[PDB]
Amino acid sequence: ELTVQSERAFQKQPHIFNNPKVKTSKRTKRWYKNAGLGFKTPKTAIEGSYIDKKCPFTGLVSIRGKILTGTVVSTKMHRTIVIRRAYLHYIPKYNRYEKRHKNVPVHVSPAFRVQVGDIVTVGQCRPISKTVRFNVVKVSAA
Amino acid sequence: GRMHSAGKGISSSAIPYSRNAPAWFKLSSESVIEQIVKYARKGLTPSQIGVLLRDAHGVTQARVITGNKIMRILKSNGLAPEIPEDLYYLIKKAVSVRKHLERNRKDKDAKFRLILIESRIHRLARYYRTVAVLPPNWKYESATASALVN
Amino acid sequence: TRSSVLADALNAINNAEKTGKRQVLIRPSSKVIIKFLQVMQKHGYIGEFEYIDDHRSGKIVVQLNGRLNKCGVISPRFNVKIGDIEKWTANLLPARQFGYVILTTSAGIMDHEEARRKHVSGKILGFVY
Amino acid sequence: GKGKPRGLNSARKLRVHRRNNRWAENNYKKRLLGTAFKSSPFGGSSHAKGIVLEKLGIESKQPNSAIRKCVRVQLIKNGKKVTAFVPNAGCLNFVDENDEVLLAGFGRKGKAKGDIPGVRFKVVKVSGVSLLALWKEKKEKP
Amino acid sequence: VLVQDLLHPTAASEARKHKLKTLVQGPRSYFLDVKCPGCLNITTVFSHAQTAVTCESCSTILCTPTGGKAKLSEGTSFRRK
RNA sequence: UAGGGGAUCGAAGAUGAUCAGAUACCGUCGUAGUCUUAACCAUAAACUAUGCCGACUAGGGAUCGGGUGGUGUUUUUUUAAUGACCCACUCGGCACCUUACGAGAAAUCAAAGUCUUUGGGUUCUGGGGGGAGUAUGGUCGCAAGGCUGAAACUUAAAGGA
Repeated sequence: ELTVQSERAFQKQPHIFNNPKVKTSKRTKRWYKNAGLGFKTPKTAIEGSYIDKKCPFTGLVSIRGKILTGTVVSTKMHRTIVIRRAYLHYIPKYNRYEKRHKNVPVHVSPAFRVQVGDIVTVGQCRPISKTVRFNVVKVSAA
Repeated sequence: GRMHSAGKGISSSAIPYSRNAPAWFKLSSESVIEQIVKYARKGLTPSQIGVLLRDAHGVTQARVITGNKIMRILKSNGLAPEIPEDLYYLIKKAVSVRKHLERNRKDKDAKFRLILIESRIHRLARYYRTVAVLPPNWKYESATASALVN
Repeated sequence: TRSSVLADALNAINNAEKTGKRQVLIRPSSKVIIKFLQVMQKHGYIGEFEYIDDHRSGKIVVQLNGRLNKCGVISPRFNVKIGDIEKWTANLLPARQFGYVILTTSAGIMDHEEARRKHVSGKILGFVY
Repeated sequence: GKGKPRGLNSARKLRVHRRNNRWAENNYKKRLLGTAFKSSPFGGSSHAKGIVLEKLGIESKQPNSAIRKCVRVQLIKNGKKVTAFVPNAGCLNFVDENDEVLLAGFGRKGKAKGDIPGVRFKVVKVSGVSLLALWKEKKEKP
Repeated sequence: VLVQDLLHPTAASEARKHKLKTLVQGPRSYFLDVKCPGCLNITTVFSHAQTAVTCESCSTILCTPTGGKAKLSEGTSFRRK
């Protein structure tokens, strides 16, 4: 990767123009944005060459509704990952909780370089796959 | 009550209360630093250092006399040893036992005791995982101990 | 181990007092406990009690009256909501009057009748009578 | 420190170690296999229709002698072949062979009553008109 | 006994009771400033050796280690401290 | 199961005794096994036939392990030193006596106590007697066998003190 065309199919962030007739300086564009909801829009976003539509910041996916975390469990997917949310639950009878967990499928951009272990905030997109819904938004390494 | 048998032993030291000085001792703090760092290359182990320090010179513990705890000091000076010392006697015991199991496969007592011991180690090796003092992954490997020391 | 502290000392205090020891010694000192007694005392159930330090987790003498009837530690430390204590008193207090159930909030390592005048509740460690 | 886990997170291990226990207690045995539908005559019931065969004679169990009155039946269902028991008099007479009879329990569950052995039912009606009457003479039979 | 100050008891009852219960714990072992006869030197030895230490350099011997307390040689003033 | 060991006991097997019979009791020999290495099996009256955590009630006198104090008992060596010892105290045992305020069907029980004044925490189990821990399936084992576990039928008692 890193090399950008790689996906035969060429790539661009749609509606972008540059102007081989007209003085060109800077040659390239970009389009970026700022999620929002108290975030910080990092600088490997307005710098990073890569494409990815499913990018929060460099593309056409909104973020609305959950805000949530947790602990990464596995990463082995070409731009996507997995989270746990070890949680607690209060049985009304023995008056006591249990350690329960659900795993979570989520997209992710090259702007972040997550290994396993890291604490991680995420959003909640329209739907983005078969399972898949949230989009990482902020990593929390060592 | 010792973690492996039917045995409820009691016996340590009744560090004495005084934090500061012995007073009756009047030599310097720098003085013993020098002394330990003197000792180390020679061929030390922090455990022993104190013993030797105690039995001969002023000291009472490094601890009073300085604001550190031997090791800390060797570590500043770079003499810590690649291993956390208490470990480097356990692994040792491994080699020294396993070897004995293999002159006399017709010995159970010994066998068990070996395991027991493989385990002291894994647990103590899980801790000197956790806290940044064994490069992660370290795992102990039965057979790799004889060019790790001789 | 010693897996829990408050407990251990408390039990010995309902096993001093039964026999008529006028007092106690108890080992591992906490804040928790210092606070615990300071509640008990205000309410007329022990006196004085003469921390002792030894630079360690430390020892505490508790001079007697011969009043104490009984002060078990509860002990997960459950949770509790305000209007719920109204279930406890009558499942572990002889009366009502009296004799304090006792709990841990935020202020407060402080009983329930004072709790009304504060209107607060969290977790419920021991209880006296 | 009695034999059970007690602290806070000891929901998980409780909702199991009652759900195991319950087993043995006989009742919760009937209600999970529940027996009631497969085994036994009425299955998941209370009453039923049957039609008589012979008029069998069953003597006594013994602290007793007592030669009582029983009838085999054919139900109008599993078909079992059952016996059953008659009250009052001779009562026998009023159950004239291959007639329609209405059977019910014996208030004991399963089990087996008083001085009778493998016997577990009573004859309530005949033809459907009482027995109770076709012995206090409030009706008669076709 | 229905009662007693366990704060301060007798001095008795401590001397005998075990190091780790006199309330505040404190050691029994203690140190012992030794003139071998030849030299004036003065080495600071410990009551429970574990080591025999040599005296200063004279190469002399001193005090053997046993169960608990050294057995010190003949010459030695062994003033305590 | 396969090697080593194979003194003594000693099912099995043989015996002589006793006896109406005696394939048993009694006696003398006796493979196998008892013993060990390495591997299986997982049952027992595996027994306090009493789940563990805890917290609280009523007296004692012993003992093992610690610890504290007593110008405490000897040790004598010069005084100490320790050490054994005595006693005082305690914490942790392994039990025991005595009461019964309580509990119980009782016998008995400092726990089987704090339970119709019914509720501190939670895991297993049983619901008449047999049929039968069998028949079946399912499974662990090389096998012996284990764990799982019916029903039809029969019966007014079987049982505890």
